[PDB]
Amino acid sequence: VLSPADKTNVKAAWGKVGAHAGEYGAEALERMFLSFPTTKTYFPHFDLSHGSAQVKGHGKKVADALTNAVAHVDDMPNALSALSDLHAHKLRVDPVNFKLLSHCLLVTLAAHLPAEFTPAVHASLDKFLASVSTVLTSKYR
Amino acid sequence: VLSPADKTNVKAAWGKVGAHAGEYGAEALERMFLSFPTTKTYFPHFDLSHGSAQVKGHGKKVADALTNAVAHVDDMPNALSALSDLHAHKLRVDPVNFKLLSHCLLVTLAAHLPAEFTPAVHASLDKFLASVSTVLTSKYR
Amino acid sequence: VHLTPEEKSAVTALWGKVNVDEVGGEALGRLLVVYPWTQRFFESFGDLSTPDAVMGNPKVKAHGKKVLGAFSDGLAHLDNLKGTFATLSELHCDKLHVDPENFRLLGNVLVCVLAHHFGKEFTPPVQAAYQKVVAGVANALA
Amino acid sequence: VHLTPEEKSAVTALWGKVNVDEVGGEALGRLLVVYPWTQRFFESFGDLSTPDAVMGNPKVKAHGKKVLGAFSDGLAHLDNLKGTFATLSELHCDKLHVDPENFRLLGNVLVCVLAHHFGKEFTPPVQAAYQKVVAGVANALA
Ligand code: HEM
Ligand code: HEM
Ligand code: HEM
Ligand code: HEM
Repeated sequence: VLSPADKTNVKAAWGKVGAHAGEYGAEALERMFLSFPTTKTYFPHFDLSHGSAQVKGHGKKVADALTNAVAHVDDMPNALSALSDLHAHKLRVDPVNFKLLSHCLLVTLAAHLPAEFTPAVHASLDKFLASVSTVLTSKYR
Repeated sequence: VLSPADKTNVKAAWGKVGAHAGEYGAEALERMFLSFPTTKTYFPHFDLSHGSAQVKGHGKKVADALTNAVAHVDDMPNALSALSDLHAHKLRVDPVNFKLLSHCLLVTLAAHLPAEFTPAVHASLDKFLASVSTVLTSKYR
Repeated sequence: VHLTPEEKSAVTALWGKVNVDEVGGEALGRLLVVYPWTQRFFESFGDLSTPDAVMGNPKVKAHGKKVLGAFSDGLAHLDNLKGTFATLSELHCDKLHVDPENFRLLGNVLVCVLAHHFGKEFTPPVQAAYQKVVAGVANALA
Repeated sequence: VHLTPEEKSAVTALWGKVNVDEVGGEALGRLLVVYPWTQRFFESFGDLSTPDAVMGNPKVKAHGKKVLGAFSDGLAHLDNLKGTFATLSELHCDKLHVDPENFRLLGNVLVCVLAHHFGKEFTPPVQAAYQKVVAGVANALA
C-alpha cells in the first residue's frame, strides 16, 4: 500500500526528528490527552500532567514502536505483532483512538519540522500512520 | 486476521444465500441509497428506484466481487486488486461509504437468514466485510 | 430530526410489535460480541468471554432493556432529542463519556437485530426511517 | 461548545496572527492531497493532479479563504453554531452533503496547518481549544 516515495518521505521525516523521538511521542500523547480527553481512561495509573515522567517514558515507548515500524515498513504485521495483541486483546483499545493519536502525532511533527512537513510528506506520514493503526487494530478484523 | 472459524462462518452464511446472491446485493444497494442518501452521488447515471434493472445488475456485480473474496479469502488483496484501483483511484470513493454498504449488507443478510445470523456469524461477517473494505481502500494508504 | 409521517408510521408500527424485554439485551450483547473493545465500558457486568456468555449475561439483558427504553423516549421526543437524553447522559456522570462512534455502532447493531427478528417486514424504507432515528439519538447523547 | 475564557483566549490570540490570505488555501489544498477522495467534491475546480497542482490551483486558494471566514464566523458565535452555519449550508443547495467526517478531516488538516505555521506557539492546550472549535463547527454543518 505504501509506495517507494512514501517510504522515502517517512524515513526522511523520522530522520530529522532524530533524538527528539521520545520527546515528540511524549508531546503527541499530551496533545491527545488534552484534545481528546476520553483517551485518558486508558491511563488511570498514569499521572498525565505536563512533564509527567510517565508520559515521557511511554512517549518514548510509542516513539520506538513507530521507528520499529519504519525500520520494518515492508513487514509491519510481524513487527507490530505483539503490539497488535497488546492493544486489541489485553487493552481493548477502541479503534477510533488510533485515528486521534495519529492526528496528534502529525500535529507534533508539523510543529517541530516546518520545512519537512510538505503536503507530499504529510500525505505519506498520514498513510504510514494509517497502516500502523491498521496493524494495531487488526486482531478485531 | 480472519481466523479458521470466521472463514467457516462466512463460507457457510454465503452458501445459504445461494443464488439469492445478486438479489441480496441489489437490496443492500437499495438499503444503502435510502438510508444513506449521500451515497447516491456515485450513481447519478443510475435509476435508483425499486426494481431498477441497473441496481439488480450492479447488485449482482457486487455480490460476485464478494463471492470472489470469499473464494480467495487468503489472497484478497490480489483478488480485489483491480477493484482496489477502480474504487480508490478511478472513482475516488469516500472510505466511510464502505462502512455503510457493509452494514446494509449485514442488515440484508440478517433479514434473509434468521437462522444463520447468530452473534458468532454476525461478528465473522463483519470482520470479513471490514477486511474487504480495507482492500478496496488500500490505494489511499 | 424530522421524521416524515410515513417514516413515523414505519418506525412506530414495527416498534409496537417489539418484544422489549430482550431485543434490547440481544442488541447490547451483539455489540460486545461484534466490537469487543466495547466490553471495557462494562466487564463490571460479569463474564463477557464468549458469544454464548455475553448473550446470557444477566446485566447485559437488563441494560438491554434500559437501552430500548432510552429509544422509545427518543421516539417520543424527536425535535428536542437533546432535551430528552439530557437526564440520560447526566445521571451517568462519565459512563457515556466515550466516542460518539460507539453510540452509532450500537444503533447499527440494533438495526441488524430488528431486521433479524422482522426479516421481510424490515424493508429498506423501514430501515431508512430507523437510521434517521439512531443517528439523531447518537448525536444527542454525545 | 462552551469555550472557557482560557480556551477563548488561546483560539483568538492565535487567530489574529493568521495570514488570512493563504492559510485557508494551505488547509483546503492539503485536504485534497492527503485525502484524495475529497477531490471528487471539487475537480470542477481546475486541475487537481498533484501536490503542486493542487497547492496552486486558484479556486482552491480562493475557497480556502471562504473556509477560513466560515471558521471565524464560528468563533464569534459559539453558543449558536447551528444558526450561523444555517444559511451557509443552505446557500449551497447540495454541495455540502459529503458526510460529517470530511468536515472533521478538514478541521484536523487546518489544525495541522496552524501548527505548521506557529510551531512552538501552537502548544498542546492551544490545540485542545481549537479541536473543540473544529468539533462544534463540523457538527454544525449537519
Ligand atoms: C501509533 C499508535 C500506537 C503505538 C505505536 C503504541 C505503542 C505502544 C507501546 C510500544 C506500548 C508498550 C509500552 C510498555 O510496554 O511500556 C503500548 C502500551 C499501551 N498502549 Fe499504546 N500504542 C499506540 C496506540 C495507542 C492508543 C490509541 C492507545 C489508547 C487510546 C494506547 C494505549 C496504550 C496503553 C493504555 C498501554 C499500556 C499502558 C501501561 O499500562 O503502561 N496505545 N502502546
Ligand atoms: C463491498 C464493497 C463493494 C464491492 C464488493 C463493490 C464492487 C464493485 C464492482 C464489482 C464494480 C464493477 C461493476 C461493473 O463492472 O459493472 C463496482 C463499481 C462501482 N462501485 Fe463498487 N463496490 C463496493 C463498494 C462500493 C461503494 C461503497 C460505492 C459508493 C458508495 C461503490 C461505487 C461504485 C461505483 C459508482 C461503481 C461504478 C458504477 C458504474 O458506472 O457502473 N462501490 N463496484
Ligand atoms: C450506552 C447506553 C446506555 C444507556 C441507554 C443506559 C441507560 C440507563 C438508564 C435509562 C438508567 C436509569 C434507569 C431508569 O431510571 O429506568 C441507567 C442507570 C445506570 N447505568 Fe446506564 N446506560 C448506558 C450505558 C451505561 C454504561 C456504559 C454503564 C457502565 C457501568 C452504565 C451503568 C449504569 C448504572 C450502574 C446505572 C444505575 C443502576 C441500574 O439501574 O442498573 N450504563 N442507565
Ligand atoms: C467545505 C467547506 C466549504 C465552505 C466553508 C464554503 C464556504 C462558502 C462561503 C462563505 C460562501 C459565500 C461567500 C461568497 O459567495 O463569496 C460560499 C459560496 C459558494 N460555494 Fe462554498 N464552501 C465550502 C464547500 C464548497 C464546495 C464543495 C463547493 C462546490 C463544489 C462550493 C461552491 C460554492 C460556490 C460556487 C459558491 C458561490 C459562488 C462562488 O463564489 O463560486 N463550496 N461558500
